[PDB]
Order: sequence, then C-alpha cells, then structure tokens
Amino acid sequence: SKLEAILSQEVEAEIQALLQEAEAKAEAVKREAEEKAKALLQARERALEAQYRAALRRAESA
Amino acid sequence: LVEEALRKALEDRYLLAHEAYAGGVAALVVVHRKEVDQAKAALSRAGVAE
Repeated sequence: SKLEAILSQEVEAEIQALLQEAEAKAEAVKREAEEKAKALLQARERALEAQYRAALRRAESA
Repeated sequence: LVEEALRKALEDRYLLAHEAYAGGVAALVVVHRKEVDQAKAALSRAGVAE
C-alpha cells in the first residue's frame, strides 16, 4: 500500500533525523572534551614551568 | 459512492472496504490521523457516521 510505504518512510525519516542529531551531538561532545583536555594541558605547562623557574630563582639567590 | 472520497484521498492507501454482515455494511476506512480526519469529514459531507 501507499501509506504502508509512507509509514515506512516516516519511520526511516525519524530514524535518520535522530541519527543526524546524534551525529551533531557526538561531534560537539568530542569537541568539548578535547577542548577541555587541551585547556588542561595548556595550563599545566604554566603550572609546572613557573614552579621550576621560581625554584631556580630561590636556589640561585640562596 | 463512499470510495469517491477515498480516491480523493491517497488512492493506493487508506484500506477501506466492507467485508460481510449485510444487515449493515461495515465500511471501514483506515489511513492516518489528520488526513483521515479530513477525509472522514468529507465522507460525512457525502454521508457517513463513525
């Protein structure tokens, strides 16, 4: 039947829209997780090198 | 006479027939919600009752 095929089309269209929305969501999720992890790694070179340099400052002064 | 509205709807759709029990012919028409409600209004304009 026509509406046999049309309800099959509706199920396929809702599944395809569902998975496209899920693709956009998963891409934004891996984007935000990678941005947070790289903000971590960018902050850690500051948080470690500043400690190392201040240690050499006070060691040289001592 | 009632299937003119079904042909006015989607023709290869809308399973619409009368099986048996000739005291009153059980004209059942099944398509959808909204378009079937519009076609049911058109059939009641042609003369029909749920």
